[PDB]
Amino acid sequence: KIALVTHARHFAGPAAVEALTRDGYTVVCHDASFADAAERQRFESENPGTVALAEQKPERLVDATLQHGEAIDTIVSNDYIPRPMNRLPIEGTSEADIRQVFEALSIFPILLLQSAIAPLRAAGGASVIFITSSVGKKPLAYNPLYGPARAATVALVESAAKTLSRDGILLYAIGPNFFNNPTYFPTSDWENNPELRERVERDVPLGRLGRPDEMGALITFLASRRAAPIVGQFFAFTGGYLP
Amino acid sequence: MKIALVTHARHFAGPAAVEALTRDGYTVVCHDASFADAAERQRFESENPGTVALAEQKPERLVDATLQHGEAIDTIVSNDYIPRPMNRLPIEGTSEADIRQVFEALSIFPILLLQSAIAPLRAAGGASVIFITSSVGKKPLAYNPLYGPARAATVALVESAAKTLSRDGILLYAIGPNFFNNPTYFPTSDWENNPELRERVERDVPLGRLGRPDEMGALITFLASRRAAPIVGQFFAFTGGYLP
Amino acid sequence: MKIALVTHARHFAGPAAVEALTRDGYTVVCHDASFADAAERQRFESENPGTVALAEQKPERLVDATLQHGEAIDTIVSNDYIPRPMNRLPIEGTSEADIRQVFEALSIFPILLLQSAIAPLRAAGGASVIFITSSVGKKPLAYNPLYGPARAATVALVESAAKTLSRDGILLYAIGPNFFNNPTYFPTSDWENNPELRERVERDVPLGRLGRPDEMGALITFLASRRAAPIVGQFFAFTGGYLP
Amino acid sequence: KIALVTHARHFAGPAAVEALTRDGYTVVCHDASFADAAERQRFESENPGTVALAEQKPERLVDATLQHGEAIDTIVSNDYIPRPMNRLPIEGTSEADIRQVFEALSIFPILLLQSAIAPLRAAGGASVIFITSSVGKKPLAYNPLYGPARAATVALVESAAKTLSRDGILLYAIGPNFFNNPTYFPTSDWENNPELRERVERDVPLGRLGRPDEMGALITFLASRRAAPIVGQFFAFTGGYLP
Ligand SMILES: [Cl-]
Ligand SMILES: [Cl-]
Ligand SMILES: [Cl-]
Ligand SMILES: [Cl-]
Repeated sequence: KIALVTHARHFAGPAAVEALTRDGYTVVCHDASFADAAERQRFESENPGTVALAEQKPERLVDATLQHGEAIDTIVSNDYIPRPMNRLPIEGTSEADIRQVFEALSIFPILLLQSAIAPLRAAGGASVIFITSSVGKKPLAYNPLYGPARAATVALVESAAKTLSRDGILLYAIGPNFFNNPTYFPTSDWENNPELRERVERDVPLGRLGRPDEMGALITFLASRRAAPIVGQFFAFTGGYLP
Repeated sequence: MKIALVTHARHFAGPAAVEALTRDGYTVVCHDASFADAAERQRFESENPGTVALAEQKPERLVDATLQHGEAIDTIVSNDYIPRPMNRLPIEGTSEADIRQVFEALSIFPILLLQSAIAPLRAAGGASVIFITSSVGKKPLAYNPLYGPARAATVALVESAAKTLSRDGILLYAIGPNFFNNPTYFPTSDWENNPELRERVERDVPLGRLGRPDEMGALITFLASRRAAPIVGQFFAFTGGYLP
Repeated sequence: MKIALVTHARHFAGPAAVEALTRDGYTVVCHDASFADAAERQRFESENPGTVALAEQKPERLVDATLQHGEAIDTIVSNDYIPRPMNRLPIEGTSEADIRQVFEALSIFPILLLQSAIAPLRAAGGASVIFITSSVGKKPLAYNPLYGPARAATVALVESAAKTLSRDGILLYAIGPNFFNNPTYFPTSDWENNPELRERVERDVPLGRLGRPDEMGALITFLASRRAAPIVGQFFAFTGGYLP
Repeated sequence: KIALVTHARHFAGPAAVEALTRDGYTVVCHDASFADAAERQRFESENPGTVALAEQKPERLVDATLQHGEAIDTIVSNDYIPRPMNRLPIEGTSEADIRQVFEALSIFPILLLQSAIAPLRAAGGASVIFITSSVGKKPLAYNPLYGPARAATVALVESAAKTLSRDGILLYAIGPNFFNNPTYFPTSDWENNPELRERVERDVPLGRLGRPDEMGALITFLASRRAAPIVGQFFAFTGGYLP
């Protein structure tokens, strides 16, 4: 029982790898740092039950993953852009940076998904879980480029599911905010930066950051297919900040 | 054992919830209109080992009646429904009494239930309150112009009340079913007997089939577990991809 | 004679509707609870040119009352409101009578009005029915957990009822205001007296200012013109960019 | 008053050009055919009052427009791709084609908007109206690439308006479907296709295509700024098919 998780060392990657492995999955992992063999060896040694791909092209991850087993049960498309690039404004941002936002958050997941459909269909189905953002559904003033690129991939889920669900290929979008994770809300920020707390207690009904095991629980629940009729929609993971 | 309260237990999502929570280790305390009769209460408790059939019919009294059977309520499934074909009542020609009954059953009844539940649920340190609504709580349909508004009010109640209740650990959710195999709207016999339903599902449901009772059950017990608490306060389509 | 019906004319979006509709050449027939007093009707009619102040108070009877003054209704502005601070009524501690009054004024009253209007508006070859709701009809607010649901029901009424009434030429719309300069929620007095309001608007309203009466009027008369019919059946935020 | 209308020969272009001209604007027009001088001359003589730009690059249209007047009052970002590219599926579609969908429908309007902010702000404000699609908000099975690109630009309007509205630069998105226009619903289609008239009868509450003058009325109403507080949102133009 196999899962592919992209950008494994960032965003929702750590929560997904830990939860899927604890659930009995062999978790095949992609990451930019894995072009270095030393990084692959360290990740695998330090993460029992994982395989660290060398492959870096989005349209080649799936075939690479199939080197390690006969079928993929779950793909976690864990796409991200580092801070502070997610807060790039419109004015003054370079064309290169505009393109890079869409490349990482919109084009990469599409090329991945495209490459997955035929093997996933042939194996009788699978789950594809796209990790997006709260701004995939609800805008924020300081994410005017990031937001559009995230909204594209949420729309991708909603449209693609209309055809892929009949093949047993079940697509979902998760939109986090105030989620304890190394990319946007690392534990070091929570404990050292008094500004984060104060706004969580004001803006987040739950009153705290979402925990890694709570993101893991959502991912393994979707991955179980036990509630497949919720296929094809966006889930806020924001502690009640959305809607 | 965890205590759950399920309203209208014989209808809509009731049977799926009562079965899933019972198999998940809960004592399921159940409300139903038919339980005004002591005999139906006995037969229900007989056919569903573990459950308790409440006599109380008023929404504001269900929580206290449930608390006669345990120390704290872990989960409330507010499984509101109105007898068919009232969900399809049009605007023209419908009596004032029917309009009011639509809002009474689908909007006022759950508000009075939730109102009565806040204080005891806060004192016990939280709970899950899951409202069974409808796909038309989020996306309108031509033939539900009164039922839709009433469902949308209760989805909005979830979205708004969760802004304050989540801090108490009282976690609210709405489920919006369609094409869900259930005794009210899509009984198994309709799937078995009517070729038009199969055709319509093939056309309109990406998943290609009705949602199963145990799939609704799995969503409800996943929510009741609180393991993914940060998804609190939103609406979940349960439609096989028909929504959005 | 080009006739508009505006409800609760003294409140909320009423004054803006009356003024812009009158400017645009409509005979504006107005309902308002104060008009049960004959002194108020005469006064309103002399402060407001060419307007007609209805004595009628029942929602189902406003259309027939209006059709005593002309042959057909071109536009209905269903300007439903409740007095502050009922919009901020919490769930806890609120009386059942108050809960019911919120739905009565904001959900039942527009339905009864709409139901009564379909047959005569259809006979006449169409019309516009514009519901003034609120931003919480689409986006929840922590302190509007009852007002919100009642408003969301009426937005859903527009969305669903439009699926059938649009073929009759009866075009339904919902406007959802916030930070709108009006005597009910954001009076020009409140702006000048509460620096915390001006600070909240600077922080949360992209426009940076309250919406003006003539801007609400411009939206109302544009919809009433039917010049852009294909936008029928949806919700329009009137919030200065606060929504979405 | 000066308006810029892009892709003026397609989609909502002819409706925009006619309505704004009739409302007293000099309408400066972009179009890919205007690289041909003979096409510019034909267009200008056939559309009195308009100016056909030779410029083709999205980030240069604003400066090209301001050679013809002191300030831009309205920009109509009339983005489109030739049909049936709107119906491209995920499987089989080339990477170049995936990229062109986003280029025309997402990147082009961003590069245009970016270039416009400073001159529009210096002139005291303006209106920027993005013509998107109904799939910018609600998914369709046959638009799994077009949908995401449209959804990005809808999200661009919603997010960028949070900051540009303060400058008096008012952004809107219009999302048409079943709109009588030369690209997706030409009148010849209505006459030729009984399936279309049947689908419109079943799915469109208005029971008819939206007229060009009705799109024009919406554009000129928005361009007037008379109802500025509705800034920053998506308007369905679908005869009630949405929501
Ligand atoms: Cl996050
Ligand atoms: Cl159902
Ligand atoms: Cl207001
Ligand atoms: Cl169109």
